Amino acid sequence: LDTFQGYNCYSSALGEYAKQKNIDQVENIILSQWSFFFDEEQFYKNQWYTGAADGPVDVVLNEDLRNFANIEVLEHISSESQAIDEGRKVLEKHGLQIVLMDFYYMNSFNWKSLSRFNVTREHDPHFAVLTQINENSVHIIDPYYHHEENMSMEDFIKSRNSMTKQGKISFNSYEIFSNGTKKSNIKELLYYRFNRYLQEKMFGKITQFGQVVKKQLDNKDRKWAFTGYNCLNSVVYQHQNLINLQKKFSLEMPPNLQELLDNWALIRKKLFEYYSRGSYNTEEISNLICKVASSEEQFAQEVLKVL
Repeated sequence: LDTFQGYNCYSSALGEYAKQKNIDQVENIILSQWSFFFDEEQFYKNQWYTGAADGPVDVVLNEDLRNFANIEVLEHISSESQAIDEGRKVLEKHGLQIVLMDFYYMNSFNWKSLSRFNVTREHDPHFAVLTQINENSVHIIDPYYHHEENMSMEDFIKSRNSMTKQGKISFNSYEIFSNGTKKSNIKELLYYRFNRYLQEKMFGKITQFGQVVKKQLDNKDRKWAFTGYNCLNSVVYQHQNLINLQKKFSLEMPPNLQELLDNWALIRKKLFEYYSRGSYNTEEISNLICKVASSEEQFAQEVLKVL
Protein backbone atom coordinates (compact mmCIF):
# COMPACT_ATOMS: atom_id res chain seq x y z
CA LEU A 1 0.00 0.00 0.00
CA ASP A 2 1.05 3.65 -0.68
CA THR A 3 0.69 4.56 3.04
CA PHE A 4 2.38 7.43 4.93
CA GLN A 5 5.61 6.09 6.53
CA GLY A 6 6.12 8.63 9.37
CA TYR A 7 9.10 7.48 11.50
CA ASN A 8 7.38 4.85 13.77
CA CYS A 9 4.09 2.91 13.83
CA TYR A 10 2.32 5.70 15.84
CA SER A 11 3.39 8.63 13.58
CA SER A 12 2.64 6.41 10.50
CA ALA A 13 -0.96 5.83 11.74
CA LEU A 14 -1.50 9.54 12.72
CA GLY A 15 -0.16 10.80 9.36
CA GLU A 16 -2.04 8.21 7.26
CA TYR A 17 -5.26 9.22 9.10
CA ALA A 18 -4.44 12.96 8.63
CA LYS A 19 -3.79 12.43 4.86
CA GLN A 20 -7.07 10.48 4.32
CA LYS A 21 -9.19 12.88 6.50
CA ASN A 22 -7.51 16.22 5.43
CA ILE A 23 -6.31 17.10 8.99
CA ASP A 24 -3.88 20.06 8.52
CA GLN A 25 -0.35 20.30 10.06
CA VAL A 26 -0.07 16.67 11.33
CA GLU A 27 2.08 15.54 8.36
CA ASN A 28 4.41 18.61 8.57
CA ILE A 29 4.89 18.18 12.37
CA ILE A 30 5.73 14.44 11.89
CA LEU A 31 8.12 15.01 8.92
CA SER A 32 10.02 17.77 10.86
CA GLN A 33 10.54 15.65 14.05
CA TRP A 34 14.18 15.21 15.16
CA SER A 35 14.72 13.01 18.20
CA PHE A 36 16.81 10.25 19.75
CA PHE A 37 16.36 8.32 23.01
CA PHE A 38 18.20 5.51 24.81
CA ASP A 39 16.92 3.61 27.91
CA GLU A 40 19.57 1.30 29.49
CA GLU A 41 16.87 -0.36 31.72
CA GLN A 42 14.74 -1.20 28.60
CA PHE A 43 17.95 -2.51 26.88
CA TYR A 44 18.43 -5.25 29.55
CA LYS A 45 14.65 -6.15 29.52
CA ASN A 46 14.83 -6.49 25.66
CA GLN A 47 12.13 -3.79 25.35
CA TRP A 48 12.19 -1.01 22.64
CA TYR A 49 15.30 0.74 24.10
CA THR A 50 16.43 3.22 21.38
CA GLY A 51 15.49 5.02 18.15
CA ALA A 52 13.50 8.24 17.58
CA ALA A 53 11.12 7.83 20.55
CA ASP A 54 9.98 5.70 23.49
CA GLY A 55 6.84 3.88 22.25
CA PRO A 56 4.37 2.74 21.36
CA VAL A 57 2.90 6.31 21.74
CA ASP A 58 5.35 9.15 20.88
CA VAL A 59 4.37 11.52 23.76
CA VAL A 60 6.94 14.15 22.53
CA LEU A 61 5.15 14.15 19.11
CA ASN A 62 1.83 14.56 21.01
CA GLU A 63 3.31 17.62 22.88
CA ASP A 64 4.47 19.04 19.47
CA LEU A 65 0.98 18.49 17.91
CA ARG A 66 -0.67 20.27 20.94
CA ASN A 67 1.86 23.18 21.13
CA PHE A 68 2.24 23.87 17.35
CA ALA A 69 -1.19 22.84 15.90
CA ASN A 70 -3.69 22.76 18.87
CA ILE A 71 -4.17 19.01 18.07
CA GLU A 72 -4.78 16.65 21.05
CA VAL A 73 -4.55 12.85 20.51
CA LEU A 74 -7.08 11.48 23.03
CA GLU A 75 -6.66 7.91 24.34
CA HIS A 76 -9.98 6.02 24.74
CA ILE A 77 -10.07 2.88 26.95
CA SER A 78 -13.30 0.87 27.22
CA SER A 79 -14.51 -2.69 27.83
CA GLU A 80 -14.62 -5.16 24.86
CA SER A 81 -18.37 -4.68 23.99
CA GLN A 82 -18.20 -0.83 24.24
CA ALA A 83 -14.89 -0.73 22.27
CA ILE A 84 -16.38 -2.64 19.27
CA ASP A 85 -19.64 -0.55 19.48
CA GLU A 86 -17.48 2.67 19.47
CA GLY A 87 -15.46 1.26 16.49
CA ARG A 88 -18.70 0.71 14.52
CA LYS A 89 -19.82 4.35 15.26
CA VAL A 90 -16.33 5.79 14.34
CA LEU A 91 -16.20 3.74 11.07
CA GLU A 92 -19.76 4.91 10.14
CA LYS A 93 -18.85 8.62 10.83
CA HIS A 94 -15.13 8.80 9.75
CA GLY A 95 -14.35 5.44 7.97
CA LEU A 96 -11.08 4.88 9.99
CA GLN A 97 -10.17 4.17 13.67
CA ILE A 98 -6.60 4.33 15.07
CA VAL A 99 -6.18 1.28 17.36
CA LEU A 100 -3.33 -0.18 19.44
CA MET A 101 -2.89 -3.89 18.60
CA ASP A 102 -0.62 -6.73 19.75
CA PHE A 103 1.66 -7.36 16.70
CA TYR A 104 1.70 -11.08 17.77
CA TYR A 105 -1.67 -11.44 15.88
CA MET A 106 -0.61 -9.43 12.77
CA ASN A 107 1.14 -10.58 9.54
CA SER A 108 2.55 -7.21 8.32
CA PHE A 109 6.22 -8.20 7.65
CA ASN A 110 7.75 -11.39 6.14
CA TRP A 111 11.23 -11.88 7.73
CA LYS A 112 11.81 -14.76 5.21
CA SER A 113 12.21 -11.87 2.65
CA LEU A 114 15.52 -11.05 4.51
CA SER A 115 16.55 -14.78 4.87
CA ARG A 116 15.44 -14.80 8.58
CA PHE A 117 13.36 -18.04 8.85
CA ASN A 118 13.35 -18.35 12.70
CA VAL A 119 11.71 -15.05 13.91
CA THR A 120 9.23 -15.75 16.78
CA ARG A 121 5.94 -13.82 17.16
CA GLU A 122 6.32 -11.50 20.19
CA HIS A 123 3.68 -9.64 22.23
CA ASP A 124 4.63 -6.01 21.19
CA PRO A 125 2.13 -3.18 20.83
CA HIS A 126 1.76 -1.75 17.29
CA PHE A 127 -0.42 1.04 15.85
CA ALA A 128 -2.83 0.13 13.04
CA VAL A 129 -5.97 1.58 11.43
CA LEU A 130 -9.28 -0.33 11.53
CA THR A 131 -11.22 0.29 8.25
CA GLN A 132 -14.08 -2.29 8.36
CA ILE A 133 -15.96 -4.56 10.80
CA ASN A 134 -17.34 -7.48 8.66
CA GLU A 135 -19.02 -10.86 9.58
CA ASN A 136 -16.68 -12.50 12.21
CA SER A 137 -13.91 -10.44 10.48
CA VAL A 138 -12.20 -6.99 10.42
CA HIS A 139 -10.03 -5.20 7.84
CA ILE A 140 -6.95 -3.34 9.16
CA ILE A 141 -4.27 -1.21 7.46
CA ASP A 142 -0.76 -1.30 8.98
CA PRO A 143 0.53 1.97 7.45
CA TYR A 144 4.07 1.58 8.93
CA TYR A 145 4.51 -1.74 6.98
CA HIS A 146 2.42 -0.66 3.90
CA HIS A 147 0.23 -3.75 4.55
CA GLU A 148 -3.48 -4.61 4.93
CA GLU A 149 -5.07 -7.84 6.21
CA ASN A 150 -8.38 -9.45 7.16
CA MET A 151 -8.38 -10.77 10.76
CA SER A 152 -11.02 -12.94 12.52
CA MET A 153 -13.04 -10.95 15.12
CA GLU A 154 -11.69 -13.41 17.79
CA ASP A 155 -8.03 -12.60 16.79
CA PHE A 156 -8.83 -8.84 16.62
CA ILE A 157 -10.30 -8.92 20.17
CA LYS A 158 -7.32 -11.00 21.50
CA SER A 159 -4.91 -8.48 19.83
CA ARG A 160 -6.65 -5.57 21.66
CA ASN A 161 -6.81 -7.28 25.11
CA SER A 162 -3.23 -8.63 25.37
CA MET A 163 -0.37 -8.31 27.87
CA THR A 164 2.68 -7.14 25.81
CA LYS A 165 6.39 -6.48 26.61
CA GLN A 166 5.54 -2.70 26.77
CA GLY A 167 2.30 -3.09 28.87
CA LYS A 168 -1.36 -4.29 28.82
CA ILE A 169 -3.53 -3.27 25.82
CA SER A 170 -7.16 -2.66 26.92
CA PHE A 171 -8.95 -1.83 23.59
CA ASN A 172 -7.00 1.49 23.45
CA SER A 173 -8.13 3.73 20.52
CA TYR A 174 -6.76 7.18 19.56
CA GLU A 175 -8.84 10.22 18.51
CA ILE A 176 -7.16 13.12 16.65
CA PHE A 177 -9.12 16.02 18.22
CA SER A 178 -8.86 19.74 17.46
CA ASN A 179 -10.97 22.71 18.65
CA GLY A 180 -9.18 24.43 15.69
CA THR A 181 -5.92 23.50 13.89
CA LYS A 182 -3.30 26.32 13.94
CA LYS A 183 -0.61 26.72 11.26
CA SER A 184 3.21 26.71 11.76
CA ASN A 185 6.13 27.59 9.43
CA ILE A 186 8.33 24.56 8.49
CA LYS A 187 11.51 26.48 9.61
CA GLU A 188 9.91 27.29 13.02
CA LEU A 189 9.18 23.54 13.43
CA LEU A 190 12.75 22.55 12.45
CA TYR A 191 14.43 25.29 14.54
CA TYR A 192 12.45 24.26 17.65
CA ARG A 193 13.32 20.54 17.09
CA PHE A 194 17.07 21.08 16.45
CA ASN A 195 17.35 23.51 19.39
CA ARG A 196 15.58 20.93 21.65
CA TYR A 197 17.82 18.09 20.30
CA LEU A 198 20.95 20.08 21.36
CA GLN A 199 19.54 21.42 24.69
CA GLU A 200 18.49 17.88 25.84
CA LYS A 201 21.85 16.58 24.40
CA MET A 202 19.97 13.81 22.48
CA PHE A 203 23.29 13.10 20.63
CA GLY A 204 24.64 12.05 24.10
CA LYS A 205 22.03 9.22 24.11
CA ILE A 206 23.62 7.95 20.82
CA THR A 207 27.00 7.87 22.69
CA GLN A 208 25.34 5.98 25.63
CA PHE A 209 23.87 3.45 23.13
CA GLY A 210 27.39 2.93 21.64
CA GLN A 211 28.93 2.48 25.15
CA VAL A 212 26.29 -0.20 26.07
CA VAL A 213 26.91 -2.03 22.70
CA LYS A 214 30.69 -2.22 23.49
CA LYS A 215 29.80 -4.00 26.81
CA GLN A 216 27.91 -6.86 24.98
CA LEU A 217 31.26 -8.44 23.78
CA ASP A 218 30.76 -11.46 26.16
CA ASN A 219 26.88 -11.54 25.95
CA LYS A 220 25.81 -14.88 24.29
CA ASP A 221 22.25 -13.36 24.03
CA ARG A 222 22.19 -11.33 20.77
CA LYS A 223 18.45 -10.41 20.92
CA TRP A 224 19.43 -6.74 21.74
CA ALA A 225 20.95 -6.49 18.18
CA PHE A 226 17.61 -7.54 16.50
CA THR A 227 15.70 -5.11 18.78
CA GLY A 228 18.27 -2.34 17.95
CA TYR A 229 17.97 -3.12 14.20
CA ASN A 230 14.16 -2.62 14.33
CA CYS A 231 14.37 0.41 16.72
CA LEU A 232 16.81 2.31 14.43
CA ASN A 233 14.51 2.23 11.36
CA SER A 234 12.80 5.26 13.07
CA VAL A 235 16.14 7.19 12.84
CA VAL A 236 16.61 6.23 9.14
CA TYR A 237 13.01 7.44 8.48
CA GLN A 238 13.58 10.82 10.26
CA HIS A 239 16.72 11.33 8.09
CA GLN A 240 14.72 10.42 4.90
CA ASN A 241 11.87 12.73 6.06
CA LEU A 242 14.31 15.68 6.53
CA ILE A 243 15.73 15.05 2.98
CA ASN A 244 12.07 15.06 1.68
CA LEU A 245 11.33 18.38 3.51
CA GLN A 246 14.55 19.88 2.06
CA LYS A 247 13.22 19.09 -1.48
CA LYS A 248 9.53 20.06 -0.80
CA PHE A 249 10.36 23.46 0.85
CA SER A 250 13.72 24.30 -0.92
CA LEU A 251 15.54 24.39 2.49
CA GLU A 252 19.28 25.06 3.12
CA MET A 253 20.79 21.95 4.87
CA PRO A 254 24.33 20.96 5.94
CA PRO A 255 25.82 18.95 3.05
CA ASN A 256 26.30 15.54 4.84
CA LEU A 257 22.59 14.64 5.58
CA GLN A 258 22.65 11.79 2.96
CA GLU A 259 26.01 10.54 4.48
CA LEU A 260 24.42 10.52 8.01
CA LEU A 261 21.42 8.52 6.58
CA ASP A 262 23.94 6.09 4.98
CA ASN A 263 25.84 5.71 8.33
CA TRP A 264 22.58 4.78 10.16
CA ALA A 265 21.71 2.27 7.36
CA LEU A 266 25.22 0.75 7.83
CA ILE A 267 24.74 0.52 11.64
CA ARG A 268 21.44 -1.37 10.95
CA LYS A 269 23.16 -3.77 8.50
CA LYS A 270 25.96 -4.44 11.07
CA LEU A 271 23.43 -5.09 13.92
CA PHE A 272 21.39 -7.50 11.71
CA GLU A 273 24.55 -9.39 10.58
CA TYR A 274 25.66 -9.67 14.26
CA TYR A 275 22.18 -10.90 15.39
CA SER A 276 22.31 -13.74 12.78
CA ARG A 277 25.91 -14.66 13.85
CA GLY A 278 27.60 -13.53 10.58
CA SER A 279 30.04 -11.43 12.69
CA TYR A 280 31.73 -11.21 16.15
CA ASN A 281 32.19 -7.40 16.03
CA THR A 282 30.55 -5.52 18.99
CA GLU A 283 33.61 -3.16 19.06
CA GLU A 284 33.11 -2.17 15.35
CA ILE A 285 29.33 -1.53 15.87
CA SER A 286 30.06 0.51 19.09
CA ASN A 287 32.67 2.60 17.17
CA LEU A 288 30.24 3.36 14.24
CA ILE A 289 27.53 4.44 16.80
CA CYS A 290 29.94 6.69 18.80
CA LYS A 291 31.24 8.22 15.49
CA VAL A 292 27.66 9.01 14.25
CA ALA A 293 26.89 10.55 17.73
CA SER A 294 29.63 13.21 17.11
CA SER A 295 28.48 13.71 13.44
CA GLU A 296 24.82 14.21 14.57
CA GLU A 297 25.89 16.78 17.25
CA GLN A 298 27.87 18.77 14.59
CA PHE A 299 24.98 18.40 12.04
CA ALA A 300 22.34 19.82 14.49
CA GLN A 301 24.68 22.79 15.28
CA GLU A 302 25.10 23.44 11.50
CA VAL A 303 21.29 23.18 10.83
CA LEU A 304 20.68 26.08 13.29
CA LYS A 305 23.35 28.14 11.43
CA VAL A 306 22.18 27.55 7.78
CA LEU A 307 18.36 27.02 8.02
